[PDB]
Amino acid sequence: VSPPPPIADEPLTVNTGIYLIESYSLDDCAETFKVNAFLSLSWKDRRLAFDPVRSGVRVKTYEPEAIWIPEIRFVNVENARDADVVDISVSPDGTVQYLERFSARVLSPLDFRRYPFDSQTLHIYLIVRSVDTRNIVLAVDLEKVGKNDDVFLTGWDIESFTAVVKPANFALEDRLESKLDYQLRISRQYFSYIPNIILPMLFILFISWTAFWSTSYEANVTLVVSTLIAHIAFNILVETNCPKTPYMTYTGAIIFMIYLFYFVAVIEVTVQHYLKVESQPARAASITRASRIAFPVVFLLANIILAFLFF
Amino acid sequence: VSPPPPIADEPLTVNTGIYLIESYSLDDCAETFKVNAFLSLSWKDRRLAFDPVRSGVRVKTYEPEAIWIPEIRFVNVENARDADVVDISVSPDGTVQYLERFSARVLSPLDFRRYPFDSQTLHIYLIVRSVDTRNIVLAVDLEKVGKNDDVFLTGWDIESFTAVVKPANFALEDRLESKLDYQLRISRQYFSYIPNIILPMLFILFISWTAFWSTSYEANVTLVVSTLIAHIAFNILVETNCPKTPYMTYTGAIIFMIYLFYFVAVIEVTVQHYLKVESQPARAASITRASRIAFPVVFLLANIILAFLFF
Amino acid sequence: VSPPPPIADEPLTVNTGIYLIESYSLDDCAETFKVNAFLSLSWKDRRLAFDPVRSGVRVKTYEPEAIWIPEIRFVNVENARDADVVDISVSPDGTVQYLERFSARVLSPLDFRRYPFDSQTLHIYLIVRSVDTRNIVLAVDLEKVGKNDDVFLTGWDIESFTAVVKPANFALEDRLESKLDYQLRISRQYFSYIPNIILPMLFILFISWTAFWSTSYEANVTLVVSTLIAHIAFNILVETNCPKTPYMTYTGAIIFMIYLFYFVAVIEVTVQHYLKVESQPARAASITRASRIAFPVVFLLANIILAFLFF
Amino acid sequence: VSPPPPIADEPLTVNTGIYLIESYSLDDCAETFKVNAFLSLSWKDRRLAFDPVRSGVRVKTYEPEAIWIPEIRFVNVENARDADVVDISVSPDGTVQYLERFSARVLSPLDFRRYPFDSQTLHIYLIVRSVDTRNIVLAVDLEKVGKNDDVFLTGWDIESFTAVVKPANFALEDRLESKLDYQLRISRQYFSYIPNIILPMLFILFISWTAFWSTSYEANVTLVVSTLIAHIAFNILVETNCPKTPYMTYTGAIIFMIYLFYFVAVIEVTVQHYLKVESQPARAASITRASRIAFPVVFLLANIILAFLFF
Amino acid sequence: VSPPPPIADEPLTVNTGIYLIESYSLDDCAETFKVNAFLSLSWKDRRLAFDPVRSGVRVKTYEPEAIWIPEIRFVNVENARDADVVDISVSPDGTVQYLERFSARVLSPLDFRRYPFDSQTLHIYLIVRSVDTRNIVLAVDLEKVGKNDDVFLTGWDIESFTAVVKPANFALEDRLESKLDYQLRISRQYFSYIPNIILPMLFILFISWTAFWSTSYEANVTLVVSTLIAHIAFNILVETNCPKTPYMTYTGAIIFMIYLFYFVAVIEVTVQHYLKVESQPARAASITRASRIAFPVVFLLANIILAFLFF
Ligand SMILES: CCC[C@@H](C)C1(CC)C(=O)NC(=S)NC1=O
Ligand SMILES: CCCCCCCCCCCC
Ligand SMILES: [Cl-]
Ligand SMILES: [Cl-]
Ligand SMILES: [Cl-]
Ligand SMILES: [Cl-]
Ligand SMILES: [Cl-]
Repeated sequence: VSPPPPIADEPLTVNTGIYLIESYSLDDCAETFKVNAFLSLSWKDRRLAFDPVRSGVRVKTYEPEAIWIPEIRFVNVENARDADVVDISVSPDGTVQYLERFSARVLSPLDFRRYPFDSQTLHIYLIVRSVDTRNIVLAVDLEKVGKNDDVFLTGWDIESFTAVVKPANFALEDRLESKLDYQLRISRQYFSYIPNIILPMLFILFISWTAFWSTSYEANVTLVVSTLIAHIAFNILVETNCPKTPYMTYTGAIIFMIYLFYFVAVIEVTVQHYLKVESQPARAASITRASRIAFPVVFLLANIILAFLFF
Repeated sequence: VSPPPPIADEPLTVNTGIYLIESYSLDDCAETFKVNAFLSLSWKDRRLAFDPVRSGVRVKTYEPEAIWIPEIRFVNVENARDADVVDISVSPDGTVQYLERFSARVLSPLDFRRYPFDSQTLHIYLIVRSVDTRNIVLAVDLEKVGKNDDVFLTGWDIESFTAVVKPANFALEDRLESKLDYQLRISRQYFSYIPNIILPMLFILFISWTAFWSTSYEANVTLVVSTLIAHIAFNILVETNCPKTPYMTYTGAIIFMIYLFYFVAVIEVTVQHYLKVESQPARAASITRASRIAFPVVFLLANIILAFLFF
Repeated sequence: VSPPPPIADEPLTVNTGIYLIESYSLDDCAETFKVNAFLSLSWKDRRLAFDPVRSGVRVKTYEPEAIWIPEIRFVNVENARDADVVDISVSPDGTVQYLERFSARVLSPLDFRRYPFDSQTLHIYLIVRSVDTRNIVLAVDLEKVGKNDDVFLTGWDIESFTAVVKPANFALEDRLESKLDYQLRISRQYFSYIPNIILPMLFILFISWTAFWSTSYEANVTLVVSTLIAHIAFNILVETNCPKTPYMTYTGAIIFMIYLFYFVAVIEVTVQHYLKVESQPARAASITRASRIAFPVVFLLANIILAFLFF
Repeated sequence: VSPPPPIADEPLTVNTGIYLIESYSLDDCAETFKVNAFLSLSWKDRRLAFDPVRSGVRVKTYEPEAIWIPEIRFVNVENARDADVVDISVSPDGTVQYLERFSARVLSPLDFRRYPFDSQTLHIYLIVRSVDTRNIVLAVDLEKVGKNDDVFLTGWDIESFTAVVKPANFALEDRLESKLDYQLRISRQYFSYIPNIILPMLFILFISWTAFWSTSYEANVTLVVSTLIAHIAFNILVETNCPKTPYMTYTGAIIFMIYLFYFVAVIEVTVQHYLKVESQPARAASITRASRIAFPVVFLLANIILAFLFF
Repeated sequence: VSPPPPIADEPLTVNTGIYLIESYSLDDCAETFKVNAFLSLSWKDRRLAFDPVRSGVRVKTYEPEAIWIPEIRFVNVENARDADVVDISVSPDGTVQYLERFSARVLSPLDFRRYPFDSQTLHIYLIVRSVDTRNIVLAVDLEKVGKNDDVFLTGWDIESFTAVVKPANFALEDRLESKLDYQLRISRQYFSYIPNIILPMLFILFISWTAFWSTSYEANVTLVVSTLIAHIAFNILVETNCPKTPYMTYTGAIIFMIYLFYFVAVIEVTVQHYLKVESQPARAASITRASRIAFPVVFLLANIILAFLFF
């Protein structure tokens, strides 16, 4: 139980691969996702080499304790992987074929700027710290990287499970460290978003705009203010349950603009009344009449500006 | 501790059986359910065979470490099953009778399209990866598949516990994998749904429709808008608190239609007043009178269309 | 480590016992209660017999690994018991005296039909699967059953901790299984219930009835509708946090009836106004005057009907 | 190994103590608190006694496996303590000095009757079950009982960590049990309660009382009812998140009283209008004028009665 | 497995270092943060020293069980560290180079007085208890104290990861303790705070101030009270979810002042009406006109006072 010696002065290349079995619990708030997968490792340890003629066997099976296995760890895991060795197979030349089944809650940041049209790239970082005896470098076996066809994330389109084939080798505390990036690309499945979140919220803003075809200040205060309460209550109903993102989101910008529209509508309603009370019903009625077109138009344009601005 | 050798080139047939002891924690949000059950495994290892005359014993009991046991794993489990071996029995011919008790949170998707009248089929996938020495294939022992009569899920009718007898054998990473599906069929209990969710939500809506027997715009704005707030508060009140399904549900469609009805009712109330203010009380009163029948009728039909459309 | 042999063809009687140390985490939603307790087990393994003269000890203490212990398991536990062996003592005859401190989240259904006046019987099921060598049957040593006086459940009166002395012996997967029932009887502590839940909700409904001493439709719409919003907001404030029980509860029936009363009150208010607007202030005022008595009376009787109906 | 033998017929006295290192996660709802602390155990085992002259060492260090250690357990812990042995030191006379570092979630009831001015006594119960060979009794070593100066609980003043020096020795299942009570006294930091909870809630109440300087029934219904909604919404905003305490709290009594005041205020507003409509504006105006003083006075007195009643 | 002996009467110096790999789950409510990092320990054990000539090896690798490793523990961790030894290397002189990978939820208080402009210093306390044989003192190896560049906390600026080089040596339960302070500095990066929390909350407040350009008491009651409900509902929407901080926060002071402004605005509205009803429309209109400037000015100044007062 010591690393295999180098033929020359070459480092030990370990052939990695992750095959996704199950993907679940994608926590948008915590920026985590639980994955249940296979981990395939391969390296050549000539100390384990055998003659298939003399041995009379094609490949020999070993116990993890019996042979030297590289210390492969994950970088962005919450709690260390629940490892279960499935099989260890040494071919006659000494090439070890290691396979384990694991499950891990992965920490991977998410960008909600383009939400709910957002797409995400989920990372799984593999790492190996080079020993005293020799240096270890990770490699990707593209045949052993993939995902089950049943692999799902509710509300997401699982685009691809790939791996940046070139490791990021670097020095950490006077030792070499070889890091591999495994990427899971997903795009949001948002059709229910329009009837469930946008349209209802829109009718609410629209009900406020009916105050442009009314002269009763009592009815108009009730119109714009009550729809504001209705809007806040509606947003309480839908609400994401995630702490505010430090950055400004697309949906967040629209919501901000909606609060601004309720404020401006109150200004109009207030002005309309003050002009009417200050015996200027020419200006009072003209503003109201303008707003009837101004509010829907400006809203429509301001959303076009934002949509363009974010996408 | 190596697989039993084949008589000829035949694969190892492992006879399974899952007997449900307890079923609990069905998370509609997470699409999981925890299950407490028995796992019965059986295979013939002639290396372990004996003469009952010479041995003087009926059946010999072994420790898991002592004999070769196939690596049976579950496909759709969150964290690897809490396994406890109950008994291992080897009959004189070498037939191993393995039984373990386990508990695992099983990831199984749910279809809420027909909610709350929905029925679900819960999957438990058994799998075995074929070794170098020989190929392993799973089989179902229908005598050892069942469930306790005490097995319950609050709010569900546990219909059946059945098993797809024919395994799905396939190749994965150059090795054969035999997969079995165990189905748990459940149907929802929607007794309380009508008085707890549907009826109060309908009363709130009907309160809005009373604005068709009134000419006071102040009282009418108050009627349709306040019921809208009441409706949103009532929906906050029900609190399913499951993130919106990406897809459109039956209940979700009705709710959408309800938001639309509140909007249209505001249009009517607004129009009624504008016609009355624009000295056309013939059209004003006629629309209000029409709506008195139009709103209940269109609602009734639109729900019939949906009910039919979803069921 | 094999069962003790029978003198004649008698089964092994494992005398049991459960002594509650702590009881906590009663989750009404999950139908679970966490219990921290002692487990007392006794059987005769004559293979362990000794002469105290030759031994020099009147009783010998053993490690769990050293001797044969029955495989006792709990039926309705979420995750396998957190077992800690306190003591194993053998008397000269070979009578084993086992004691273990365990803690487990027990799954036991709850009947909320009579809530908040409901009483519950929480179950803890002990089981043992009979082996090939000999059959095992469980018994209750009534002296080693009981509960600490400090044992509490906030908001419940812990009535008793008793055992169904006669085990339920049955056949499961061709083997005998002996099951014991441990019952924990509890009754709820309502009383905060009247000032915290009923009266404030009851006041809100009476505030709606003040619309029977008013003729202003604007003030009456505001009265009955605003109290409806107040009622929903109040129920959001109290709310149980449990998903709807599939069955109709007593409290749930009252709440349903309250929603119905808000609807009927809106009908009255609407009718009163329509009669007054259709120049029939004789009928308008008579209905309002009737309601003044009708609403409180019908409510009082309808609650009496329900109280009687549920209890 | 086996307990030390008694010199005469005396029981083994175990001197126990621990200094709180960290205290965190005080869950008011669950009546639990996580504590991270030291556990110091001491007893004399003359079998381990040595001559410091012959040995040439002052104190010998042992491994837990090597010597006999008493089975000390905690009575009120959720899941069994996370024990880590720091040091075992045996003095020449045979006095063992055991010290472990542990962390455990402790179940200890809380009395919210005087909330938010409440003070609490948190219990940690130590226990030891006496063996067959000899009886074990617990003692407190006051030098080894303490709490870190850094030990904090957010929103609590950590007063004293003391221990009831005299154990509660009792018989349980025919064996002696010695129990020590360690108490953690804390007082609540209620400063932010006045500006955050009591004053905004009261401003809301007073806004309702402005209806005593108004004659408009429409404006008065709006005043008292809308402030009621505002009050419920405000209470939803502040809300503790803890299930209802079965008993009546001080804050709970005030809140009850507030709901009663909103009801009575609606009675006044209703009466005032009915008298005014019944052409009796002498009585109408007199009641309103009375209330202007009656409501603030009765409130002030009723709170004095309660404050006195609870404290 | 006993501490190395001192050359003279010197204590054993253990050179420490913590390298942050991942930082996640910063719970503002619980005052915790999970950290995934490296722990580098170094000391000289001359009992392990060797001749590189005779041995033919530069550095020898040992198993944790084989050699003596100091009992290093963390002070402020929730649950015992998830330790995994990466490498143990002994140089010819006997200098041990220990490296492990750990993950732990660290309890570290937070000061929200200056929230959301607040900055925090996160502590990680290393400790070692001095043994009987010799005294142990901790040291910082500044070369082995860093953080990964990828290390992130969403909504925070990870400024630095430093260590107080001089340990805090003290006596605890008659033994010497050496404690090291590793402090992580983070400044809250909450850009989105103004458009997401402040701006909408202010629009809501200003809507109330429009009641200064109106004489309709019905419309004015509706203005100030409804905006107050809107404000509470808005605050329910943006709710932090953390229990009230015992102390007064900056944001909390502003919110308090906002509740006070809604109260004063109701006083004005009430007074304005009473003066108008008591035939004094000179004073009524003058106060309303004053308020138009008084309310915005006093608000602006009062916020300047607070901003200055807190920062
Ligand atoms: C004319 C008073 C209407 C009133 C009940 C009003 C709207 C101003 C409403 O409709 N809803 C709510 S939640 N608050 C209010 O004050
Ligand atoms: C008219 C004001 C409506 C108030 C709605 C409040 C909803 C709060 C829900 C909070 C759930 C925890
Ligand atoms: Cl890991
Ligand atoms: Cl599994
Ligand atoms: Cl169990
Ligand atoms: Cl314990
Ligand atoms: Cl630690």
